[PDB]
Amino acid sequence: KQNLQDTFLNSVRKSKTPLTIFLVNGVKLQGVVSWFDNFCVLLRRDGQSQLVYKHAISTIMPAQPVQLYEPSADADD
Amino acid sequence: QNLQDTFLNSVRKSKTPLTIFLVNGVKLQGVVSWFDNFCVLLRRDGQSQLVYKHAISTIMPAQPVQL
Amino acid sequence: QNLQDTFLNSVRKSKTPLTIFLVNGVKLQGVVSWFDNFCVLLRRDGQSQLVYKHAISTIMPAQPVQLY
Amino acid sequence: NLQDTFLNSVRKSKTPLTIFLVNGVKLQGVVSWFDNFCVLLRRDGQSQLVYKHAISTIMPAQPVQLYEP
Amino acid sequence: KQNLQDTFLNSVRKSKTPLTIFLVNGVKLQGVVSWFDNFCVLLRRDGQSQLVYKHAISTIMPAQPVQLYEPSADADD
Amino acid sequence: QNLQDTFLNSVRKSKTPLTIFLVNGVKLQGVVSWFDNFCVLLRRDGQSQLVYKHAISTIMPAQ
Repeated sequence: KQNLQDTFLNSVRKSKTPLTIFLVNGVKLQGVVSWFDNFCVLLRRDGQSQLVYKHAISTIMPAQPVQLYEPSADADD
Repeated sequence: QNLQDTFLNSVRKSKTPLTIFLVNGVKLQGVVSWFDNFCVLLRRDGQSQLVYKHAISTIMPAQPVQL
Repeated sequence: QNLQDTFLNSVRKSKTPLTIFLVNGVKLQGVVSWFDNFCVLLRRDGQSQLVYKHAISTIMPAQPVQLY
Repeated sequence: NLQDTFLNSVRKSKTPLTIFLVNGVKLQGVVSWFDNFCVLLRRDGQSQLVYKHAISTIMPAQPVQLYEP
Repeated sequence: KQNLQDTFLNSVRKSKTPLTIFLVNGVKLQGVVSWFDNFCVLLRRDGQSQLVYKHAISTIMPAQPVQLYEPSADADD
Repeated sequence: QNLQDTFLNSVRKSKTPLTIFLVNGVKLQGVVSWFDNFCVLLRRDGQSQLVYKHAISTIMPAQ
């Protein structure tokens, strides 16, 4: 159904998992994903939410393991 | 409507002061006065410059908004 | 016209002296004489220079431009 | 294609990889999932979404076997 | 007819104008454009030809003034 | 056909050694054994490496 990005982003948003965003320029932002579309992610931190462009993000690391139902390495996609 | 349009229209309609963080580590301050698919018009101290969305990494409003 | 087209066509038709700030911090000065989907022709006096917009951070006019 | 064959191969084989990013930092782990824009790198109990647009190279620790046209 | 990029590249190719291609990472390439497509430019320097990707190009500087037939500032393009 | 396809197929068919310059300054050497729309497969000394075109600045062949 959903791809890898939508599954990952919807999962960490529905579970409100604390995250760490590693921007390509080395800046690190923390918070939770409250909303995302095709080009950006809305990061909520305390009461302040900031828009982060996907094109500026390198990695998104959850603070705790998150259930993504990743495909098994025994069969194809 | 999506998140980016809602966010940008909100911070525009509300004259919200914000901080544009660029991918090169440069910070910009001002108010978004106009935006399209690829850029935004940031006004500060009466001077408005064209900022390209691929140069923007984050947009942080000084006062939060909602939707 | 959209924001980008209105801004670029106005500083072009008006020959507004500009300062293009690149993503690598390099500053370019001149006047836009032509632009398309990806590039911008920056000419300062007798010299031409094709500037790719993906390398542009911000464009700041030397004088405030009335865009309407 | 090449990218899909390579990524599927190192995924199904769970090959230990080293992902070099454009900003120079090095990532170690196994690719468990990938789409058109991102790659899911698993190391220990950690899962890290990595965007393809920020990757420079992907090199496997052990040699990979691919069938080319 | 042609847009700015196609006019610029075809002109410096047809006239074999010596160029200085500035990359985003600060390094400067010199030579003559012998061929180009939507994403790449083949720069020739002596008898060496190297593929230059447009996504790494910041500016392109011709060594001499080049005729481009730019639009007049008095009318709309 | 297109320049990039012609250039890449040429150095692949002839197995010409080349130097891949990345946008972060790193230099890679090897032979292109396979490529698609977004990546190339650079092989050197039996080790194959998936290189993303969007990270490449220039490709200079040795010959």
